[PDB]
Amino acid sequence: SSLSDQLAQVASNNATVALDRKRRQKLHSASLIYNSKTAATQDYDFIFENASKALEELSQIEPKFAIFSRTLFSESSISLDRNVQTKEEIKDLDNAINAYLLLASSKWYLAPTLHATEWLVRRFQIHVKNTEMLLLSTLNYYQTPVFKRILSIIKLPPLFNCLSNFVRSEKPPTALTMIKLFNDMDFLKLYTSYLDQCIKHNATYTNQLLFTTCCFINVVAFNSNNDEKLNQLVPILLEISAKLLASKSKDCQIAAHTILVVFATALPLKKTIILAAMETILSNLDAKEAKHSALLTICKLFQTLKGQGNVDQLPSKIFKLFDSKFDTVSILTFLDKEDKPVCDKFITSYTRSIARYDRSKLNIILSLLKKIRLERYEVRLIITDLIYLSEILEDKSQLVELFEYFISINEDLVLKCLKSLGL
Amino acid sequence: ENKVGIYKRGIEEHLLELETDANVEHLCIFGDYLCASTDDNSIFIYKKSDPQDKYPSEFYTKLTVTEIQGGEIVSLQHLATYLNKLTVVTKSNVLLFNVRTGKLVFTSNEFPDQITTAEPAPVLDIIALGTVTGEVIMFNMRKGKRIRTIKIPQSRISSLSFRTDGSSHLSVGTSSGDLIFYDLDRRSRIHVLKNIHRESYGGVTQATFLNGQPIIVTSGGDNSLKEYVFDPSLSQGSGDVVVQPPRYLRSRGGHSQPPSYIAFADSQSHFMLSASKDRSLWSFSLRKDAQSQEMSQRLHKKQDGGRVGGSTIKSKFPEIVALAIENARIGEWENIITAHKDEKFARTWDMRNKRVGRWTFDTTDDGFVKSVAMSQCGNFGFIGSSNGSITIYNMQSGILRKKYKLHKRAVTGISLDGMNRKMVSCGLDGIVGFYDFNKSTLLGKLKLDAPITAMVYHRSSDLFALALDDLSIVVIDAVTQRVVRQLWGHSNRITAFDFSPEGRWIVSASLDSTIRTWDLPTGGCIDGIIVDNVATNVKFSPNGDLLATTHVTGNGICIWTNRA
Amino acid sequence: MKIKTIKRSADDYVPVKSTQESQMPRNLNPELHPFERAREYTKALNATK
Amino acid sequence: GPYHIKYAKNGTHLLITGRKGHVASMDWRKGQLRAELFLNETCHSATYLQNEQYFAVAQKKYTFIYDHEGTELHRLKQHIEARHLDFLPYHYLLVTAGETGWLKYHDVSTGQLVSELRTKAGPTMAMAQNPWNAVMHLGHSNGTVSLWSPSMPEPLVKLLSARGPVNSIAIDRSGYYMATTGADRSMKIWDIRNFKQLHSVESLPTPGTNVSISDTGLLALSRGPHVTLWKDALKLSGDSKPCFGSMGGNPHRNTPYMSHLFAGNKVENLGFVPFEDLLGVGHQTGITNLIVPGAGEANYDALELNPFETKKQRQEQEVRTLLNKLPADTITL
Amino acid sequence: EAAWIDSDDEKIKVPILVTNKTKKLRTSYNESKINGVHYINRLRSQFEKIYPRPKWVDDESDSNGDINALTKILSTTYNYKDTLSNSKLLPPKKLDIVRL
Amino acid sequence: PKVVREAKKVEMTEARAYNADADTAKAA
RNA sequence: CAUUGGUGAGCAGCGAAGGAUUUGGUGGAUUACUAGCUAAUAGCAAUCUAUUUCAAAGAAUUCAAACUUGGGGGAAUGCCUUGUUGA
Repeated sequence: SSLSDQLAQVASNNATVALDRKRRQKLHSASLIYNSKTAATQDYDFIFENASKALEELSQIEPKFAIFSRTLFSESSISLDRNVQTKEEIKDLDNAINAYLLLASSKWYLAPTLHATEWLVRRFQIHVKNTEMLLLSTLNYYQTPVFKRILSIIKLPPLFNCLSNFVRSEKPPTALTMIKLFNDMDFLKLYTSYLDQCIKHNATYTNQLLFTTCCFINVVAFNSNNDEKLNQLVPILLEISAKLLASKSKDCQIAAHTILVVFATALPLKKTIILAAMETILSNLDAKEAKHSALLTICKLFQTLKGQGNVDQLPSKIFKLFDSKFDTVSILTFLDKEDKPVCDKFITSYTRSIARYDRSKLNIILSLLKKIRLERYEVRLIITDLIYLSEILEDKSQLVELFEYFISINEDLVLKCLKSLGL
Repeated sequence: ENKVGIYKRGIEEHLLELETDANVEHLCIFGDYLCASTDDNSIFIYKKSDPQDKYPSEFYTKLTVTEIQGGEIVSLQHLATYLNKLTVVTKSNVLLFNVRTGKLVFTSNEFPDQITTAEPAPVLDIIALGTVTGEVIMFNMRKGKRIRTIKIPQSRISSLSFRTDGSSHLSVGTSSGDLIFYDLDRRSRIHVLKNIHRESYGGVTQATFLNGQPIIVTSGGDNSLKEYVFDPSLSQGSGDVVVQPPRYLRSRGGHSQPPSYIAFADSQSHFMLSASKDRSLWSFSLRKDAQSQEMSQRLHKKQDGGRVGGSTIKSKFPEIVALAIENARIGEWENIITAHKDEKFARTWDMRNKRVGRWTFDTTDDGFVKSVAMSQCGNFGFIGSSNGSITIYNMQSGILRKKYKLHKRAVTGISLDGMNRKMVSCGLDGIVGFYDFNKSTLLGKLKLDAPITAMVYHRSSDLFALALDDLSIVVIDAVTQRVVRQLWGHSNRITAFDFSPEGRWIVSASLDSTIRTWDLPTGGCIDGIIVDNVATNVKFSPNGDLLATTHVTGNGICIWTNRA
Repeated sequence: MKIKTIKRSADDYVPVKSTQESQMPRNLNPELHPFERAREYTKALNATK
Repeated sequence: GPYHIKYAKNGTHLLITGRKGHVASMDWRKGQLRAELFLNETCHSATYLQNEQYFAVAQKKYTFIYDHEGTELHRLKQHIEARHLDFLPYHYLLVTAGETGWLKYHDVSTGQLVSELRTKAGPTMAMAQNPWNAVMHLGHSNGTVSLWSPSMPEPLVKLLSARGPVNSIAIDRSGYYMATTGADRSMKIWDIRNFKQLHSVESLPTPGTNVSISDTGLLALSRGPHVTLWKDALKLSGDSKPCFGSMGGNPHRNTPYMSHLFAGNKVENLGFVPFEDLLGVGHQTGITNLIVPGAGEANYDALELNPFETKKQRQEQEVRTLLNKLPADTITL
Repeated sequence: EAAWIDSDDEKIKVPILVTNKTKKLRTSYNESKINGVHYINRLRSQFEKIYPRPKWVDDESDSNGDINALTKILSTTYNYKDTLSNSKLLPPKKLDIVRL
Repeated sequence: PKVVREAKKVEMTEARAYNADADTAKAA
């Protein structure tokens, strides 16, 4: 290409080395707390003094910073120059800094974290050498003056072009612009990689998890038009939902329930896909609040399924696991709740599964039908399954009670099913 | 068929005839050995004579695979770091043959599917096996155990390739037109290129990553070869997780279906136009086979103001059954007029921009355009419909001027003199009609016996020729206005014919699979070729040198030269 | 193979504070400082003028 | 066209010239472009004369002197048809040797042609300055190298190096060893104090097109697309003679210390960077910095030449060197 | 461990210094012929020098409801929004209409 | 501004491959 | 009364799951298609080095050389040419 273009790549390669006193003044003048004048005045002993003090405070608050006190906050780390070490030691230094940013992501409303990361910024040059993890870690704080300072310092990557508009201004970046930033696709690949690493290191928290599920919901809402853009949004968001559900924290499980319910009401998904999601939900469902949320989302998925074989029986292992996680008293309390969220298709599949598999809880079936107003095709299918079960299994007084209840309410439909099969 | 030729720079430097009659099916070279498997499961191994020599020459041995050892041979591979081993993969299992001694060494556990492809992986001992369901088996050979199993559902796998750039990707090209890229470390599918080649012409028949480049060359059966790149990632730290999808890079192509109408597009014999039944008009090059664009069917924005009414699903035009081109006004307005199958109008095309023009030319009596012609000066286009009418449109502004109602059957030929003086038409009522054109009168009306199916006008001698339906070519002088020659001898329908560039021969290809060269002065047939396949177009060069013909099957254009 | 090239720390040759002055390294080597007598003759002549 | 590399004396700027008109003066390390000129006349060479700030390029007929921004300052009516430029940096003298068989020294601070010297032997085929001595070794088409000085209108000393034309010469920094390759596929290592040739490699399997010697005694030779480097070749001991192979691993032979080749190219010139350990090779397509470990010397001197240099430091030293320049009649052997 | 053994492969003995590839393959400056097993071991290491060894063979081997069901289903299918319902329902906000 | 997706010129670097004509060897 | 002047509000007409203008990038062509590297009658292309050497051949204008200068005057000191003294 052109000589200015090749020289531009050469400059961005040697972007951080201080080949002269003017570049040194500029590079050492960019800072998180101190302004230009004092940041160009002071020195590494000053910055490291404040760093060691603030890290003592941070280790007292949360005890995991002792390892960075061993490696990233030592006097040999005063002495070592990042731009001279080989690529292997560069890679290990980057692993150390990425692990620190994952830990101190959740503590950024704190002058200790501000001072410790001041030392990282003005010794190891994270703010130009690896800004991706810096922005992703401190992305949920997006109104705050800490994010304003981070923006005014960072040279922005390719993917953060909206923030390249908002850099060094007065107003914060707005929620619609964060919706743009997430609405790109390669950004979502990057961010789901970041969250998978975050879950595997087991340091998530409620504010960040709220923020990321809100951005995901708004991405699905913005792409509600394009069936094609939704269909290529499917694997990313449902993979992060799978990992978020495989997590151990009830917070991650509720956030995955939120992503699942909004994406399955925005896209009419396959029956096997819905049943597999239900299986993972129930297979890791542990806590009580997550149990409530999981029942709500299972009802919503089974409802938003609309198609052929809509209301068929739950299969063997899925029904077994579902009863083991939600025995009958829980679902009966959910049904005599007074909010009354619509769940008729899930209930009908539940009763058909009980009729084929368990063949014991028919009084429970009667209580379900007494508490729920089913639709006509669901009543017809339940009646047909009960006719088959009466003709195969030995006749029982609970089955007589069920048919007496039908003849009390909606006898002519029973006459129609008997006319289809029988006398 | 039965032999293996060893070429260098196009020239057959050695021949290797096998000692059977069964056709050769597969072929794998490695080392000093050449392994050629004919179709009845017997592999012929040939050896280099001297270990300095360049190609295998001598018979060495004849291995065989009976039914109790394997099915029909699917592929012949060689893996690296295998001394004298030939991996023969059949429809049921994978075999290793020692080729020097000639002794089998291993037989894998039989796969419960049918194997269609094999491919040696760039790691040791590993071969990938594509089946007829959606399965790619990563199979080891040191142990003989299926390392991995990757499922494509509802497809047949047709071509496998690995990546050797520094990223661990795989490319699975299916027999439906699709090409799917996997990352083997994360067990992911990076992407899927949909419908790159036609499903109806095999799908993807070969896909190859070049050796160390992020460039995949994929060739189909629809007369096309493409190659795509993997642009590097847009992230800094992540890298291999945010993979850009593969974008397009170079490609060559031709016609998929056989060609319908050809035409020499200038007097240098540089360019051919070729319109074909896959509805595509190409501009092939007779000098350099990388100068040959496809002419673009991308419409122009109207000069009235309304909106052009069509489908919002873009499509190609109907197939082309007539073409006229005139280079007198090129680069100023349109100079091609094309007549499409079962439409009521013609299109203008522009050979400068290789695009459509902005005018379409109607017939105005509910008739299909049956024939077209252009003036020599490049100003006028004559459209002869299928109800007799001749409409005369100006080509700069594409505006209607005249209409000549002499025929009442269709008009199967129009032409204008080089002086814009006289104008001939010929039509299915067996009628030739000689009009004036500077006046607007009728000069004469000749009636022949049969209907008339084609007319060719040689302007330098003012002789035109009419292909009739009593199977003859009637040569008529246009000035003195009578038949001068009547060439007899074809035994079936006359498909196509054309004049010599000086007016001395008529070359006529006909549906009895023949091509006859008649001489106009002495009147007799001076040459006759019999072809294996019926010839549907014949065109002399505007220069003297080339003949171009095209047949019923075959997606190309046969070029012949002049011993004369 | 023991590859080792010339690596310089900008921390050593360009100081961190703006106010501090720069290290001026010196390397006495007569090949590196060529014109002894000519340079001293011109300094003596400029001193007399 | 095929480019041509010059580095500054600090080793902090790079001046490239292409055979068509492309002349670029760039910072090479922070990736700046100081001045780019699309001269259309075929340009032959160029030197940064005293700073990054002024450079002289040789053009189709006349040498031109440009500012730090491409502002053309002078054209030299007296420097007709030059192919070789140089700059004696303590003496402030631009030396131009041409196709006219003449050799001209032009004092660039005053503006004055110090000397015109008539080389008899016709168009000059190579040129290199002895830095420690500041005496110009030209290399003629006869095979003779000639040591020249701007006071004597006669060559100080003529040495018959090779049979047929001299192709390229290069003198060590310490002023003791000259390497000269000639188009009879030959390469001589000469000693300059007392003028006794040390050892003479006789059949290079292509003529040598360029030679250069580093600040560590590394000797780099380019004979086509190939670049080769011998370490400790410039000694006086008869087993230090450069070879291409150790027959049976004979430990006396001097096999090459480093090798590279530019597969489709043909290298125009080459030059080690002053204070890093690299050589810049300027070839038909562009510019490439080869990483050669022991090549450059590590610990410089700030009173002489700074890689790290403020503008204020720069201009103060420019005045100091103007004040302490040496007269051109103090150039002896 | 392996599953087959080749007696002539252990029998064979090959030169090295007759080609430049195998001249790369040698070890000492006095060896000039090497038998088959040491030959194939050196070739195997040289293949490793050309193509480095990847994780997907180094670590992975394919050998109560689980939590990998959603990932397995997503890995199997390629079209998520189902079309083979044919529900006798009508899809909202996206009309399937043709002109006649 | 949305993310600038823009393709840059590709350049075939050199390759390294294998040689089955060393992989095959003759008898004693 | 006109505007062959601008800015807007509506029709008639054209009219298949939209339409119009501007714009960044990359690919193919712009001359008429015989494959890459090198030390080259071959070799390499996963390498040229623990054959990379020896033998042979190879030395005019006894230095002819700016064919290369904006116009006029000059040229102390330089440089060129010619003669002279002294070694």
